Amino acid sequence: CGVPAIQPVLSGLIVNGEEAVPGSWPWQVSLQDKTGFHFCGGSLINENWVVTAAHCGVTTSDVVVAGEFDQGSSSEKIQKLKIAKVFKNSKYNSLTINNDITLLKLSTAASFSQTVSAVCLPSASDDFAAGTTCVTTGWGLTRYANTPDRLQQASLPLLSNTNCKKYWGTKIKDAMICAGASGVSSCMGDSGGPLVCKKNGAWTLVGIVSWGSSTCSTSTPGVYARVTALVNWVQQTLAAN
Amino acid sequence: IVNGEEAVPGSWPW
Repeated sequence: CGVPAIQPVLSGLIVNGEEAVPGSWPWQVSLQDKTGFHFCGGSLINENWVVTAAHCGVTTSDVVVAGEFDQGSSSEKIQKLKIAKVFKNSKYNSLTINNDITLLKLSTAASFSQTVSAVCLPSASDDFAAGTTCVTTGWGLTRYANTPDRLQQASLPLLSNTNCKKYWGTKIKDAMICAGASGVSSCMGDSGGPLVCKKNGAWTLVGIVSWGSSTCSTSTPGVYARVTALVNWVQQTLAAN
Repeated sequence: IVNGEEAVPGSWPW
């Protein structure tokens, strides 16, 4: 988990981001409705499960697209995987967006390869410190059809919750982690996607793109669901199903 | 406030 067979080039080659090297963020998936409209992103955590944001409203009528979707060679190696069951975290708060996570169990396992693999999940006790340079990816809006522009990537730092509250105040809950405000930003269409940070060489899901500036301002930090706070629920769900 | 510092939706789900 957390190790692309095809290494990302972090300098690059989301607002103010860059195109990823094709196939370099394996776990990144596109959630699309039947008509084929990409509406949120997600991350493969193993061959049978995808983790995304609860506010995205995914249902079994939606499909998970894994692979080199729209990214550099575009329409390339891809797998459209239907969804068998949706597991929304019962602690989801539709008003504050707290505990923004949902698990998707596929009906058909994804076929792993050079271009499709899993992101690593952190342990609940893991410490991802303020200041750490992490990466966020997605096909989301590049300015507040959006056929996705080509998969983008952006390097950005984690913020401490107190530093995040200087911008966002009380909207910031324990289960949220902010990142950015550094010249780049996640944006609409990127929700459910990953915020990854390298721990001992493995890219680990520290956050799930959740919400932020309506404007996707590059000087306001984005808010992500804090996976460390939600991972125990993830483990229980997987063990139960 | 005063200028364009008043976005209404200042925040939104991404």
